[PDB]
Amino acid sequence: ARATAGEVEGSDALRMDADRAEQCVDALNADLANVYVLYHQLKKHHWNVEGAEFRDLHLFLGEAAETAEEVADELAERVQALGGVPHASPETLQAEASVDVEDEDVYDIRTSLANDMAIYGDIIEATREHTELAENLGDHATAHMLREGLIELEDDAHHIEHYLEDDTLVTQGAL
Amino acid sequence: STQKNARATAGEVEGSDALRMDADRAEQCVDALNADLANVYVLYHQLKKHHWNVEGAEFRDLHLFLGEAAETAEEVADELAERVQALGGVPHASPETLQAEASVDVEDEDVYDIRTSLANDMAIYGDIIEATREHTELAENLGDHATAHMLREGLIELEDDAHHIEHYLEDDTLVTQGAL
Amino acid sequence: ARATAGEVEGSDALRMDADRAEQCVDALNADLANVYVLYHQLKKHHWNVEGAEFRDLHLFLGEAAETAEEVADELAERVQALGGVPHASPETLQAEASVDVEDEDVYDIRTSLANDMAIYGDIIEATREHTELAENLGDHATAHMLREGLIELEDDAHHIEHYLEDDTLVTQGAL
Amino acid sequence: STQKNARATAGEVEGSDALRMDADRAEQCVDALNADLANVYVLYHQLKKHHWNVEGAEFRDLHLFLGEAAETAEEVADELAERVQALGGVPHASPETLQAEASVDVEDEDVYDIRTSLANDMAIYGDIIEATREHTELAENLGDHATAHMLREGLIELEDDAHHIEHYLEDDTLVTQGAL
Amino acid sequence: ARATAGEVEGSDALRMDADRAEQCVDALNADLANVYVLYHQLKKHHWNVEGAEFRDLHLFLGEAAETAEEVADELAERVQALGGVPHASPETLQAEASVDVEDEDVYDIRTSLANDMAIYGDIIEATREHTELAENLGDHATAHMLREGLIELEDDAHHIEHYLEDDTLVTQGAL
Amino acid sequence: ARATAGEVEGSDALRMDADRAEQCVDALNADLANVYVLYHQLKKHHWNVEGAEFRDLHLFLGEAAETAEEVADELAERVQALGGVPHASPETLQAEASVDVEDEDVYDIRTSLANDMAIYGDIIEATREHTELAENLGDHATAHMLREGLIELEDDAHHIEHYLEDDTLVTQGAL
Amino acid sequence: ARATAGEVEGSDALRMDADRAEQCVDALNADLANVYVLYHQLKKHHWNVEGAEFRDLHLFLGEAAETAEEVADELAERVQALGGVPHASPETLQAEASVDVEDEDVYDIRTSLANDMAIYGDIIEATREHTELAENLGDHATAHMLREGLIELEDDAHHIEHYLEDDTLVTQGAL
Amino acid sequence: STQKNARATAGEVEGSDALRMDADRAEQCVDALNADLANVYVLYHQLKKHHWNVEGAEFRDLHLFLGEAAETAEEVADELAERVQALGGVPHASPETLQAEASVDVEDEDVYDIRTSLANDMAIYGDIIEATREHTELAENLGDHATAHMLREGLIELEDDAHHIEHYLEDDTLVTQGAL
Amino acid sequence: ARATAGEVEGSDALRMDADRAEQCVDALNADLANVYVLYHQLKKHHWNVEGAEFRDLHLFLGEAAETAEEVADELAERVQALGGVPHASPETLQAEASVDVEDEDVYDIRTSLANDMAIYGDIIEATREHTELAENLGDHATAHMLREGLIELEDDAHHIEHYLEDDTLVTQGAL
Amino acid sequence: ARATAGEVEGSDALRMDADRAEQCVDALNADLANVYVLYHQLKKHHWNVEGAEFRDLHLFLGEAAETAEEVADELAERVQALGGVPHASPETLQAEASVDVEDEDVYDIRTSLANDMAIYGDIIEATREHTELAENLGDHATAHMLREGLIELEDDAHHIEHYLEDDTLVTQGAL
Amino acid sequence: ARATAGEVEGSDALRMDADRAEQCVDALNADLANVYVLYHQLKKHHWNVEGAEFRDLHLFLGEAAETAEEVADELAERVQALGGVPHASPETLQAEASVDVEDEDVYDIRTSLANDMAIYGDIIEATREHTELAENLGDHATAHMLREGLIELEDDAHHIEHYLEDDTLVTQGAL
Ligand SMILES: [Fe+3]
Ligand SMILES: [Fe+3]
Ligand SMILES: [Fe+3]
Ligand SMILES: [Fe+3]
Ligand SMILES: [Fe+3]
Ligand SMILES: [Fe+3]
Ligand SMILES: [Fe+3]
Ligand SMILES: [Fe+3]
Ligand SMILES: [Fe+3]
Ligand SMILES: [Fe+3]
Ligand SMILES: [Fe+3]
Ligand SMILES: [Fe+3]
Ligand SMILES: [Fe+3]
Ligand SMILES: [Fe+3]
Ligand SMILES: [Fe+3]
Ligand SMILES: [Fe+3]
Ligand SMILES: [Fe+3]
Ligand SMILES: [Fe+3]
Ligand SMILES: [Fe+3]
Ligand SMILES: [Fe+3]
Ligand SMILES: [Fe+3]
Ligand SMILES: [Fe+3]
Ligand SMILES: [Fe+3]
Ligand SMILES: [Fe+3]
Ligand SMILES: [Fe+3]
Ligand SMILES: [Fe+3]
Ligand SMILES: [Fe+3]
Ligand SMILES: [Fe+3]
Ligand SMILES: [Fe+3]
Ligand SMILES: [Fe+3]
Ligand SMILES: [Fe+3]
Ligand SMILES: [Fe+3]
Ligand SMILES: [Fe+3]
Ligand SMILES: [Fe+3]
Ligand SMILES: [Fe+3]
Ligand SMILES: [Fe+3]
Ligand SMILES: [Fe+3]
Ligand SMILES: [Fe+3]
Ligand SMILES: [Fe+3]
Ligand SMILES: [Fe+3]
Ligand SMILES: [Fe+3]
Ligand SMILES: [Fe+3]
Ligand SMILES: [Fe+3]
Ligand SMILES: [Fe+3]
Ligand SMILES: [Fe+3]
Ligand SMILES: [Fe+3]
Ligand SMILES: [Fe+3]
Ligand SMILES: [Fe+3]
Ligand SMILES: [Fe+3]
Ligand SMILES: [Fe+3]
Ligand SMILES: [Fe+3]
Ligand SMILES: [Fe+3]
Ligand SMILES: [Fe+3]
Ligand SMILES: [Fe+3]
Ligand SMILES: [Fe+3]
Ligand SMILES: [Fe+3]
Ligand SMILES: [Fe+3]
Ligand SMILES: [Fe+3]
Ligand SMILES: [Fe+3]
Ligand SMILES: [Fe+3]
Ligand SMILES: [Fe+3]
Ligand SMILES: [Fe+3]
Ligand SMILES: [Fe+3]
Ligand SMILES: [Fe+3]
Ligand SMILES: [Fe+3]
Ligand SMILES: [Fe+3]
Ligand SMILES: [Fe+3]
Ligand SMILES: [Fe+3]
Ligand SMILES: [Fe+3]
Ligand SMILES: [Fe+3]
Ligand SMILES: [Fe+3]
Ligand SMILES: [Fe+3]
Ligand SMILES: [Fe+3]
Ligand SMILES: [Fe+3]
Ligand SMILES: [Fe+3]
Ligand SMILES: [Fe+3]
Ligand SMILES: [Fe+3]
Ligand SMILES: [Fe+3]
Ligand SMILES: [Fe+3]
Ligand SMILES: [Fe+3]
Ligand SMILES: [Fe+3]
Ligand SMILES: [Fe+3]
Ligand SMILES: [Fe+3]
Ligand SMILES: [Fe+3]
Ligand code: NA
Ligand code: NA
Ligand code: NA
Ligand code: NA
Repeated sequence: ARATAGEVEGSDALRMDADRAEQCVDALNADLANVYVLYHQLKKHHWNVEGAEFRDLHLFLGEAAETAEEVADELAERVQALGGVPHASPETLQAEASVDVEDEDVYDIRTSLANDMAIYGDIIEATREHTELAENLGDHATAHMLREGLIELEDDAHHIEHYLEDDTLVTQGAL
Repeated sequence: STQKNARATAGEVEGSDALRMDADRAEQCVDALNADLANVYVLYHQLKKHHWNVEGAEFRDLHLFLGEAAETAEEVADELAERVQALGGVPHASPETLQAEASVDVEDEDVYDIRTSLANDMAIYGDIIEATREHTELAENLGDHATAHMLREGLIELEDDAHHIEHYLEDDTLVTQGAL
Repeated sequence: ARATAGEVEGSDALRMDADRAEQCVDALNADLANVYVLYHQLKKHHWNVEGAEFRDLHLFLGEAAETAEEVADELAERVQALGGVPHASPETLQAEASVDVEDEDVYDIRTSLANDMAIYGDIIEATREHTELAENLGDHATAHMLREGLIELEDDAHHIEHYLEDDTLVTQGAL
Repeated sequence: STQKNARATAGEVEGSDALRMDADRAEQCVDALNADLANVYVLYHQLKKHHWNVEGAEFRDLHLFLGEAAETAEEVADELAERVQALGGVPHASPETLQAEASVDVEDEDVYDIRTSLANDMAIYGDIIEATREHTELAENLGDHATAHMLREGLIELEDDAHHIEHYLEDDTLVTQGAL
Repeated sequence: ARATAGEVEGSDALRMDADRAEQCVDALNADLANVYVLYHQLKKHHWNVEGAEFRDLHLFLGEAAETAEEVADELAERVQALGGVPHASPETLQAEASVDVEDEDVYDIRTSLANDMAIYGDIIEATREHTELAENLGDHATAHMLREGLIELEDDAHHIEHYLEDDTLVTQGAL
Repeated sequence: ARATAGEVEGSDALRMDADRAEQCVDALNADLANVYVLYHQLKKHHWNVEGAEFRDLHLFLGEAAETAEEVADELAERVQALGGVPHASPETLQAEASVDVEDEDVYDIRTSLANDMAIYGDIIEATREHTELAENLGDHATAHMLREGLIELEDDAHHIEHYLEDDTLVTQGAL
Repeated sequence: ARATAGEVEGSDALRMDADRAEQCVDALNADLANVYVLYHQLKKHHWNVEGAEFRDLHLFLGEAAETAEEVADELAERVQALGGVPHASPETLQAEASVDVEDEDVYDIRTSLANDMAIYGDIIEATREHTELAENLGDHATAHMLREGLIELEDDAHHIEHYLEDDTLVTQGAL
Repeated sequence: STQKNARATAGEVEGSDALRMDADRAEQCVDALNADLANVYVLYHQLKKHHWNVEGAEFRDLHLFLGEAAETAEEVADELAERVQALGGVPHASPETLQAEASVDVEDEDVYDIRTSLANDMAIYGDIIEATREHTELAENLGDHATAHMLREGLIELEDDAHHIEHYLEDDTLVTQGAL
Repeated sequence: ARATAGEVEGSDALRMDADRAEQCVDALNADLANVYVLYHQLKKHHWNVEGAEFRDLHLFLGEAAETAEEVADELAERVQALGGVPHASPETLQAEASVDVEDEDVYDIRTSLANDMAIYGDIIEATREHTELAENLGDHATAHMLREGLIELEDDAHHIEHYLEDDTLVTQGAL
Repeated sequence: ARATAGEVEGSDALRMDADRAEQCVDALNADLANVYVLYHQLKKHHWNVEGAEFRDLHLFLGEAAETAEEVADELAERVQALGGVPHASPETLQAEASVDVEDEDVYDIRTSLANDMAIYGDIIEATREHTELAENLGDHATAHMLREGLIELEDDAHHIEHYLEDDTLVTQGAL
Repeated sequence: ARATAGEVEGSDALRMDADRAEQCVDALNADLANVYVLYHQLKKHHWNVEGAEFRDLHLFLGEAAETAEEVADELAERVQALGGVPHASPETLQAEASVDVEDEDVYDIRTSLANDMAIYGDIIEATREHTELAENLGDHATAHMLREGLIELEDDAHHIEHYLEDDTLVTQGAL
């Protein structure tokens, strides 16, 4: 094997010592797992959503899934850049993830959306801390990246929050 | 023969020498295809109708969806009509002929709520979907792989639009009695 | 001061005398103010809208706001072309506007939308008259412009009207 | 509470559970942001004004520049307004409220030469630029990195437009007394 | 010869009788000549302009020339559509043109621009009348076209007018 | 729970009875799992690949990963269309997958590529059978889809096979 | 030499044994030759066509030539993928081609077009059989490819057939 | 000199210091180029004429072709005019001057069949093509490689449009006495 | 037969007499054949290349093949323009070609590339002479074309030369 | 002389006093020089690289050079904005640069790449400090810019580091 | 070292002997240096230009700088192609450049522009000779390239010449 899961040789090219590096690699790899299960959950809801606002949510969730995948790729590559070994197998990703994943059953859209909002929140708070950890460790590049992705994650979470709000054009009459 | 006016007569299927397709095999497809052309074209006009009329809370979402569905139907219809003409046949053309030759249920000129309308279109899709599955077999069997391939390509599209209508009708929503 | 608010020197290049000009400039400047408050109101609703049809309306209202801004730019520039001085400050724009603007509180989406439909209607009727005024004054260019913008304004108003209609996919069951 | 009309009241800041931002921290930002939203929006209208009126030899060059500057201001304003609403606040909306709440100097409805106008805008930019530098610190300190990041992103744009106006006003030119 | 310059057979396809037609064809062909000399003059100034605002005017005049050519094409094709024979040779075009063309000498930019503004004005006034003539003759298509082109011509004329205005960033100091 | 993992209600819209449907849904869902672990493995190699042909493989593996994701989306959506419930969680996906996934260690590029070629092969053979199963069950749509995706999968597998072939421009001299 | 013309090692990556493979490789390589002479003939007619419908045919034949080249590339690469060795030299291509190629003289357009229609027909019939051969050998990828190209070839042949039909806008009068 | 109105006088060629081209060498090119500018510009107007008038069975095909040809001529003309002005000369400008200075045959304002017209344009192309071949030599010889290069670049385009007209006039067609 | 291979009627439209013409047509037609066999050889290597730098060369050779085809089209059309008859059949093209074409066997990439470099060289030298022949015959258009194509051919030959140079990132260590 | 190298008048428009300004301008101008020599070195390697991975590195180094140029432009313009005078002549740039530039000889790709990695490292560390210096001086704009560019520089350095790693697809066998 | 500054091994691929080659490589390398200092000077003026026509010149000079960089890249790569070693370090480039570079002080725009016009002129004359040298040495490719770049350089120089001309829209009145 060229590398062993868990090891963090740092990077000479990036002038990042394995000491500072390991701190980020541990933070980043934690997020990679959470974002990737988020990815798979958003896909799930993307595939299953039904109802009156089905097509609108179908496209929204699709985009959200895509954003998650891009964010995940950014993390995984930043880890590998810092000399680490990013989580890879689906099994490892879920194991390492600290958020709540739904059992293989299919729930109504409000429940599902509500569950995703929950995953977003955890990832959003974990990420805010990691950017500080990065700015403090002097790793401005990683900090910058995290913010760039954070901005996207927060917009998707806020959208889910608006979908769940208590308003509508539907009137008891039209029912 | 050497004294007629029309270049071709509705119903006739001369086959094609270029495509190495004899009028015998050809006529079988041309009859299948022309049957579909009529159904898809009335489907086209119905989807347009609903496209123009849809109102309500999910109006804009459906307006765009139905528009796309109408477009797909028109493209599928064009593919059929041109495959017929390629096989030496004469594709149905006038609006009158198209509806007459169509075996699906078209709505009277009145305007119904969106669930009814959508439900009616799902019905038309189903008939076209089943008719098409058979026609592709008929084509693969007649050795006409090109026509078979085309039908599948279009079938895949038709099925996705029907499945979408099915999801619009499902019993779920973000709307809560509270928000009402 | 190169020009004074209220003055209309007309235009030699456009072969438009200050006499005919002032009639249009007064019509146009009246609309500019109405459209610009319309712009800010649409923005407001754009920012605040929440609920089940939130994202759909968010995008719609955004576009509507954009259209209003473009129409406003067209008016302001036609005014300045005809030798006039287009209203500019936010204060002047609201003052000069004859439509009803909402107080700084946030209302449900049906109320808001209903208020905008009201603003559209006034602008739509005012504009129909102004195009006649323009065709009559022989100013075909201004007339043409107004129609071009009118067509857009009417489509956005009609959309709001469809959002408010009494129909929906939502069923008492799904509730 | 369970008997009001408005969904929200100007001035109130409920914070955000989704963004894990408590109304305590939030209100500090929402007050900073809303202050800027007003300044940027009057800046927007002033830049438009100059965009519409500018005349002269460098007219077309400035016409395009000011147009872009106006656009940037509008985008920055949208970012602020939406960040406020995200943090549970209520962004200023009416033209009347925006000017009232704005702390910068707006020109009376008369039209001045381009150097005066430009000079006035440079003044508005400066105030917004200094106010913004402080607000980003306020945000980084309050632990709200997202809002901080946004402010910097917009700050970078605002500073480039202000610096351009500064170069337009500099004392140089290709024009020579001869050519006059 | 398939057709003779001066003849106007009208159009059966467009349901336009040679009687009504000839009235438009005479109006249109008059403009075609004016716009085409305008085209060549704008080109001339495009090629020759020099100075401090040279590149800015170079691009502007180029665009103006292009617009004129497009407007000319529209006229010529509308004429041919109405059964007429559009002026073609450079010689015929200038002869038939009623505007003032500069002798082959090169003048300063203010003089040139001033001359073009003059040509625009004549074309602008001639066109305003022709659209009425067209709407009255019931030929809405031709009327519509003329307005569409008129709008463009007026914007280019107004630009020239702003270039000539008495303002600048240049200060006696900087001189 | 709107649906239960394992259940296949078929589809009235698609005129597909739960009897025929379940046969496909079981075939498709089996593939979905294999393709999704393939996706994660290709990503892994995408992130880790190093060496002389690193950038070339980095881009290739990235595209391969993307194709796998698209194929997976097609499967999952065809399943849901046929009334089934597509596998979703990373945990479920790996569990349900019948191919060999690498432990979290990082191996040289030849080993990794060799392992992926292995996964492709199994998916390629399983897919060939499933298309027959589909054509036989009269489900031409699903059959067609499978072929469309099969064509892509085979090209990516064949590319990996060419990377592993025994040829190169490198000469003992240049070493 | 790395490979010998005629040999077909099959493909481990594509899980295709040299036994099944050779059957396709022989079919495909036969077509590659026919399509490539078709390519060169279409080019020839592309370069030489003259007359009233010259430009229309010039563009059409150009496109047809391009399609043929793309189809040829697809075949050649599928052959090489299946472990075979695609025909390459112009000499080998014509030798191996079973269709009728024109001697280096230039004929009228109807004759030429008529000759190409002949080449298309042979390629069209040969291809219909090869797709069956492929579906039967279980090689769905190759089958799919052939159909995709077949669809294009048939459209170009049908176009040539329409060019040769007995109709026209030309009237004895206009002559 | 220090009391004239025109910035330049038609006929004068001050050369160019920036381009290191003396009025002596320059005038030779400017005379060659300006001669072509006139021919190409009448060619432009003739191609437009035929573009507007062409009718018949191959009407749309020729309509587009002639339009493109007209466009190419205009671009070539612009290149010449600007190369002249670059070399210190004064390019012909008025429609009157352009035709006067042109040495090719322009049609009277009557409309002829397409074969005649096309035949006339082929004639204009030929003269411009031969004149241009010489001018490129004149330019390479005068050491003005830039002008030479330009002329070739344009020559290549002009020759392709002339050759197309030649193919339209060739004696072949798909039309058969039968179909007549 | 509208024309006979070998005949060169020149061109009245291009004011090129059959005397001068035949000299170019003989030069050009000689090149057309060489470039077209070059085209087929580059394709061959394009299809077969394998190894570590396989994908990089696959794309490079593909582009090279495309350039050759474009150059060939330019020649063939210039010949036909000058009243000649361009070589067309694959058989004729190879026969008329004076360069060395590989037998249908497949060689390692260094050998193949080395062979193409050889073909480029001959075409490059032949072309340099033909441009002089053209400038001398007063045919500047043909000369210009040849240079334009020559520039492209030389860049592709120089690229092959760099691929063969004795350098690499590969180290005995990494082996 | 409008300004003198070394002088820093600050900026009234940016509300930046010459006191604070000079601190940044000295930091930025130091970097501008380093990045610009980096630019020229990357170009050099871009032009000279040869070997098996030549084209891959040719494109990579080209992009890297481009990024460096953009970063340099950002610095130079930020300096000029802050009232300073950015280094300009090639002579001044190298003189003012604190990194190691290669003598005009050409070295193997590993040596060259290794040298650039060295330059990146110094620029990366210098930049990390300058962003702090900027955030501290209250100049958030300059700080933000530096991070944005830093992120890019680090990715290019990390790429060079991966090219130098000890792995490859090449096998002693293939040699 | 793989190569030594000053050496010119020519090129076997391009069939260019080191004898002929060295003549071009010496001409080209001389230009590369002049164009690259031109690049840096245009950048300088790009960054510093202020005044009324500031933005217009800012964009113009930016484009000019870009053109210079592209021309420089073309030279450097042609040199390396011909077996030479292109100048690389900023220090070497200025040293080898024969044109006048401004000291690090900032001058008014007319002075600066005037200085650049001077650099253009020298490069323009040097280039005209080098193309002849190339056509004569039989190196048509290099000759062609030089002309292509020459055409661009001359247009940028001519633009600077128009900026400096004695004309303007500014009037003593407006002052
Ligand atoms: Fe994705
Ligand atoms: Fe994706
Ligand atoms: Fe990636
Ligand atoms: Fe990235
Ligand atoms: Fe690494
Ligand atoms: Fe970003
Ligand atoms: Fe509607
Ligand atoms: Fe359509
Ligand atoms: Fe369509
Ligand atoms: Fe069609
Ligand atoms: Fe079709
Ligand atoms: Fe037919
Ligand atoms: Fe398809
Ligand atoms: Fe919102
Ligand atoms: Fe907007
Ligand atoms: Fe505007
Ligand atoms: Fe406008
Ligand atoms: Fe004005
Ligand atoms: Fe419009
Ligand atoms: Fe304006
Ligand atoms: Fe906008
Ligand atoms: Fe906007
Ligand atoms: Fe917005
Ligand atoms: Fe936003
Ligand atoms: Fe909210
Ligand atoms: Fe950004
Ligand atoms: Fe000029
Ligand atoms: Fe034009
Ligand atoms: Fe036209
Ligand atoms: Fe038109
Ligand atoms: Fe007509
Ligand atoms: Fe229009
Ligand atoms: Fe249910
Ligand atoms: Fe990587
Ligand atoms: Fe993806
Ligand atoms: Fe999907
Ligand atoms: Fe899908
Ligand atoms: Fe679904
Ligand atoms: Fe989908
Ligand atoms: Fe479903
Ligand atoms: Fe497909
Ligand atoms: Fe397909
Ligand atoms: Fe092997
Ligand atoms: Fe091609
Ligand atoms: Fe091609
Ligand atoms: Fe290929
Ligand atoms: Fe392919
Ligand atoms: Fe192989
Ligand atoms: Fe396809
Ligand atoms: Fe016409
Ligand atoms: Fe044009
Ligand atoms: Fe043009
Ligand atoms: Fe021009
Ligand atoms: Fe030009
Ligand atoms: Fe001049
Ligand atoms: Fe060119
Ligand atoms: Fe003949
Ligand atoms: Fe291959
Ligand atoms: Fe090609
Ligand atoms: Fe061609
Ligand atoms: Fe060509
Ligand atoms: Fe030809
Ligand atoms: Fe061609
Ligand atoms: Fe010919
Ligand atoms: Fe070219
Ligand atoms: Fe060229
Ligand atoms: Fe060597
Ligand atoms: Fe000063
Ligand atoms: Fe190179
Ligand atoms: Fe660059
Ligand atoms: Fe810049
Ligand atoms: Fe910048
Ligand atoms: Fe600056
Ligand atoms: Fe810039
Ligand atoms: Fe400054
Ligand atoms: Fe950015
Ligand atoms: Fe950013
Ligand atoms: Fe290592
Ligand atoms: Fe650049
Ligand atoms: Fe660049
Ligand atoms: Fe390069
Ligand atoms: Fe190049
Ligand atoms: Fe080399
Ligand atoms: Fe070129
Ligand atoms: Na709803
Ligand atoms: Na390698
Ligand atoms: Na015809
Ligand atoms: Na000025």
